[PDB]
Amino acid sequence: EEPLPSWNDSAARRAILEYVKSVTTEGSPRFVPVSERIVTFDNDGTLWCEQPMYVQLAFALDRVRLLADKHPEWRTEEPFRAVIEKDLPALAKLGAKGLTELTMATHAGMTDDEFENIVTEWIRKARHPKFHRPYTECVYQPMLELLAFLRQHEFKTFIVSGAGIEFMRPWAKEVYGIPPEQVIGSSVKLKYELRDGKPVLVRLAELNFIDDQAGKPVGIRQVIGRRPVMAVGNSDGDYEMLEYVTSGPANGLGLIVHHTDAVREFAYDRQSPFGRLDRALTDATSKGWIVIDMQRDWKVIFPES
Amino acid sequence: EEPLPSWNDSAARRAILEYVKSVTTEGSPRFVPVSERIVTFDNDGTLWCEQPMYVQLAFALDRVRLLADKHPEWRTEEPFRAVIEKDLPALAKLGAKGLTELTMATHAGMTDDEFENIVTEWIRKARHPKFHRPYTECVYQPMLELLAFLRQHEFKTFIVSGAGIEFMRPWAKEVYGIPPEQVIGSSVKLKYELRDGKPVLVRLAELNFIDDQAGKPVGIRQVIGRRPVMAVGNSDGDYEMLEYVTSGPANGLGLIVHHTDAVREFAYDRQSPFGRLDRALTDATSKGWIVIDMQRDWKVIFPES
Ligand SMILES: [Ca+2]
Ligand SMILES: [Ca+2]
Repeated sequence: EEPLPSWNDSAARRAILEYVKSVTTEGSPRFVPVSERIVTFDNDGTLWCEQPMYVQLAFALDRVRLLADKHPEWRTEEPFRAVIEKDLPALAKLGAKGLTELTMATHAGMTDDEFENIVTEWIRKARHPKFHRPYTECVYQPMLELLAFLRQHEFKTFIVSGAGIEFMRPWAKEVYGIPPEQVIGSSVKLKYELRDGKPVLVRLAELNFIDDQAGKPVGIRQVIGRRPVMAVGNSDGDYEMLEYVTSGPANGLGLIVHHTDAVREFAYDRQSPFGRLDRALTDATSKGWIVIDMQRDWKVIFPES
Repeated sequence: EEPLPSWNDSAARRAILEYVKSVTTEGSPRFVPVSERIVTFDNDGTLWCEQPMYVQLAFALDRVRLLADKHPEWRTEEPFRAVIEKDLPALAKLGAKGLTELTMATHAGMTDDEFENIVTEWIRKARHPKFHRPYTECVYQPMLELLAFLRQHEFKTFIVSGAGIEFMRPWAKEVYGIPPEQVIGSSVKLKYELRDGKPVLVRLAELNFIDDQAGKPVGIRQVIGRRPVMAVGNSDGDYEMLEYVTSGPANGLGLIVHHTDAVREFAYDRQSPFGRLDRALTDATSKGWIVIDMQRDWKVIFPES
């Protein structure tokens, strides 16, 4: 049909269409005013691919390798040692905090614009080792359809990710239709100064915020100032975001992207170092969280090139 | 004329109309794509009245008075002593940091929703000691017109204030047409938990962010992810915000609300404990900042009741 053409008939497609209709039709008992139609998405594993590692970790790896010729101490200092020796099991222990700390330690003292240029150049030159396309083409076509569908019904679509806010902001508008003011992520602190008479923001070697696990409802409440009426995630790091939206007196809709398709994408859940999905999957039924089976529910995974 | 009906012919009205036309007309050399049309306003002294004190300070005063029966130590502990003894000169030393610390110390341990209810009840019951109307009716009608005019031309209007984000969010949408996700302010840290099975955010006795002076470009860059193309302020605390927008290679528009009208509002600048305007006023000409003379440039100050 017209809406969600890459989605087969499934629990998830039925729930999405029913819910959006119910909250946007004047006179419906569940009608939500346009201004309150906030929906939050994780990025890694929800909107795009996160195997064999988080894309920002791939970026951090290349950056460390490029910088390593000035750092004899990195042959022994963690996590740089793991990065240099290509030790993927060690790197899986970083999490959101470790990933932003690694990025923080390697890009302090430069401006926001300098960092953006670095990210932009990397994300157009690097490619996925499996798909041999830019990482920004390893986005999920069915989720692009979902984003458009929601925006057509006057939802504001936000990203709420553990990844670095400034890693996603350079390309999220072009790729997802999501502007920088609707991207929430982990961050370092900034300092204002003038350089050559030019006002700039400079990155500090200090953490500002880690937007994962119980951090997600905090990031949402601080930045958006509203409880979202819908949320989509894929891992146990999304548990609190989904709960905040769906549980107690709130009656919002939560969905989980379940990676079940080893042929067209990757199959993983409870054992995965990246995007581990276990506790949230077990509790889905009791919470009313609707699970998207990628293998069965999506007609295509990625957009045509 | 149709646009800005409460604005007389003035440098400010000419600059606003010219600039908005220039950046929103297809084919103009200064055309700014719709997605980039970000404008930032201070609140206190820019959108509404801040004499005889910041409205949030009035709120904090009432809250301290209500709570004082449980705090024998407040007879000696500052700033509570000053609040109790009605010592306005001492209270003028607080600034944005002190104001948020005072609010932080008196509302820790309650939920975001509990705090919102407290603010909402106060702001509808309290009244300005001069105008004898709710503080939310002591907003500037010409600025309401400016906000509408900008939104009609597809600008996104943000507040960027030193005051508490959660003090403004309960009423800013109704009063200014600005939703919570477009309010930037000072804040305390939050913690996620469940209370009676209900997911909530709880206020901590810990500062998160102070959004004043050189903090304003930081708050803007972190939350919005964009340099605004226009900004309006009124005090020296807005200097960095205006500079960030107008100076160096950026060529945005900055305006300053100058309180020159003692008859219809308040007259103050260089000597005022609240909304002190001195360094920014002296530098306005050199920066290209356009000064709004309230006495001469505005046909009315407040909306009709
Ligand atoms: Ca994820
Ligand atoms: Ca001000």
